[PDB]
Amino acid sequence: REIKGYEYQLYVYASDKLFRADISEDYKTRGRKLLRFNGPVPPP
Amino acid sequence: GEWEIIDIGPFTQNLGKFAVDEENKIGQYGRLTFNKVIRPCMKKTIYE
Repeated sequence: REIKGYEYQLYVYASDKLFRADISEDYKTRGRKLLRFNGPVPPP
Repeated sequence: GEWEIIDIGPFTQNLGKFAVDEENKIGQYGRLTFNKVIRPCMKKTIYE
């Protein structure tokens, strides 16, 4: 098919705390948007 | 394909930096200082 774009699901440490962040990214432009940011989460 | 595990190199680290910078604008978690992105990192491909 297309690819409209991508979605990245990350584990990111910020201020020594672990967060889960989801980021969308347009295929052509690489335009990014923060979709979700939640934490602290237990380590993977 | 669709869902894949990606590495945690500079590109992924910068995605993390972007996430923290965006979150800092929102303020839900106060002022955060980006530390690093760790494994695993997943990448989903969106179609249509």
